[PDB]
Amino acid sequence: VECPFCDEVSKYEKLAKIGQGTFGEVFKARHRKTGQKVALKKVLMENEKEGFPITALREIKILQLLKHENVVNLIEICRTKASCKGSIYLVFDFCEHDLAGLLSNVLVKFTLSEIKRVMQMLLNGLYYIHRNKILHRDMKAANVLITRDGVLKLADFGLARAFSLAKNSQPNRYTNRVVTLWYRPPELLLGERDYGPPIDLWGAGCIMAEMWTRSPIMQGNTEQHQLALISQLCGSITPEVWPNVDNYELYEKLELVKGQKRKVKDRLKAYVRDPYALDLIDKLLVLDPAQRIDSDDALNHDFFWSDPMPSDLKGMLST
Amino acid sequence: MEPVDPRLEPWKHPGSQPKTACTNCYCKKCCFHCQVCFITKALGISYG
Amino acid sequence: NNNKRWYFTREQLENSPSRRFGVDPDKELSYRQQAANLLQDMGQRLNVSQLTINTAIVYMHRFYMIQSFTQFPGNSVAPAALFLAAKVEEQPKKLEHVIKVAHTCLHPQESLPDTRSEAYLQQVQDLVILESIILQTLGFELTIDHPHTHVVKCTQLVRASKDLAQTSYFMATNSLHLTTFSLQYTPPVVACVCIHLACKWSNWEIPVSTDGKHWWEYVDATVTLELLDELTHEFLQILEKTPNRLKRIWNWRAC
Amino acid sequence: LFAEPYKVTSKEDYLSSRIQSMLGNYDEMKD
RNA sequence: AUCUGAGCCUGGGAGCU
Ligand SMILES: [Zn+2]
Ligand SMILES: [Zn+2]
Repeated sequence: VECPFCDEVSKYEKLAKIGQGTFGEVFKARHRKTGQKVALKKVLMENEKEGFPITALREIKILQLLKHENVVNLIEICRTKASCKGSIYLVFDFCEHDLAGLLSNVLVKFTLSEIKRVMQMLLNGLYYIHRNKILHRDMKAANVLITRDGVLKLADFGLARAFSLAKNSQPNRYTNRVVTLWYRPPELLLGERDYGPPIDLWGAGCIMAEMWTRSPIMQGNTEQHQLALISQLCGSITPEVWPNVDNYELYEKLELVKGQKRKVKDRLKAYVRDPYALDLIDKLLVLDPAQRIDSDDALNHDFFWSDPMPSDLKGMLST
Repeated sequence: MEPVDPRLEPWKHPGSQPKTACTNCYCKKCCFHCQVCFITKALGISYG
Repeated sequence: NNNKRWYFTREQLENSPSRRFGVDPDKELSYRQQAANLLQDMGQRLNVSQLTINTAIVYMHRFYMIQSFTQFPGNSVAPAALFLAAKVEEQPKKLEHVIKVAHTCLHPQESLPDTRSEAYLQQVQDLVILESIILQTLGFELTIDHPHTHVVKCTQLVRASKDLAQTSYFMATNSLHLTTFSLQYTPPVVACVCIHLACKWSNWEIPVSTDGKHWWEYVDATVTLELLDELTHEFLQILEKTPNRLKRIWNWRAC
Repeated sequence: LFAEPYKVTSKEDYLSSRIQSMLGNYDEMKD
């Protein structure tokens, strides 16, 4: 059964499990002959209801398209010999660290300059994938990798897809129930299906806050609980602060706390301290997606062009 | 047969089903009804 | 030389996987044309985009540069390729629906098998297998560029009439169905060949731009009129074998 | 910025002539 | 008289090695 363009994954030796992905198990492995490290992401063809998952087809398409210094790199796609069935493995370039691990490790200390550099690389990645008409739809600390050389990589595009600026006419009806609840923006929780790049930058704000809090800032347990936490921290969701939010079928059917004033800076002051940092976080966690800052504006924000300028990570990583 | 604006995203492209059902007549009108008719009727290619 | 992977020379096309098993060139090209026609039919019954059909056809053409028709019949591979393209091109169709349409197309006499019968679940297993084999044979290279994109863009640029745009697009589809240009020349080159042929047929002539350059110069920098006419000759040569019923049905009946 | 295409009254190109004598006058297939 | 596939077309099948 000829198959010249799909090597067997046997060429790599699995070393350890490293978490559960959007649709599979992930293993660290090294090439048996060269020692090149890779990450094997196993396509879990459990959902045999529709054959090969469209989610994986999208991921493969997108990662064949996106090539950027801050986007994870797909090397190849491998198979297993029919033993008692076959499986497909996505082979990625390996990254030593993930942001969540670094933030949980107490010996790792970030300088303000290094946080600036992390957020700069992050927003470069988001800028690149957005300008290539791709939504990530799964921004979270655990999906932000950092290599040994301190180069940030956006990862886990299993939930990503292409989007349209279409067309002053029939609006899109994208998949609503996306993004991990803690990093999910308000519009998705209110049932928005014609959303866009702004949802990823909401996650960037949440991630930027974690750079100082070392812990997710809104750890809700339900979609309603999460909405309540968002109202508590960012202020109440009202037409006054979010024009046309009335039009959401569920805006009143869900009942959102109305008294809460905005307390983002008030509550984060003690952790962030830096004024510019607080301002950028404030612009990233805006409720109305139409007013939320975009990658380019974020990258021109004074946070990235005031002293101390961003610096390389290599220093902080060795601890 | 009918052009489609390539700038449309894949999920936006219109469906290929012709407005009228394919017949078995081989007249001029019927030989250019759609791609299937043209390939089978006008060019004589069939799989069955 | 990674571009030239899915683009071949006449020496490479002559030594096809089907040639290895004793299959006449004309017979392989026939199997290809039939697979394309079947893909178009199924696609029109499913009501998928033309983009999906074109992608499925390119999949088929590339699939049979590695595998042989001896081992994989075109009438079995085609529904798998279309089912895959529907996903790739963001218009997925239920596996049940595809197997139903395929049965309707290939067995109009038989009744649509019951969704519970062992034979239906066997058809499902076969389809999903073929999908996995198509994916692995192609190396999961699923992003396909088609001549239609450049044909339409060019007809817009030169301010062509509705009839000339329709004809150019139609010839692009015919190029995918009837020839192996997708394995020989890049989509822009095929787009130029298609527009040129539609012009020669319609007697439309596209003039030079306000800046003095021929229209094909705005589509691909390698398209010379010499090679353009050469590949139009190759197209028409691939068309000479067509049972040219047209020369015969040309002047007879209406509705 | 691009003059609309213009017919060629009585085309003589060997390629065009062969295609047309093959197919059958583009003006006819409009029906 | 029944099966088979194959090649030929022709206002399209119950026509021919
Ligand atoms: Zn038709
Ligand atoms: Zn008719």
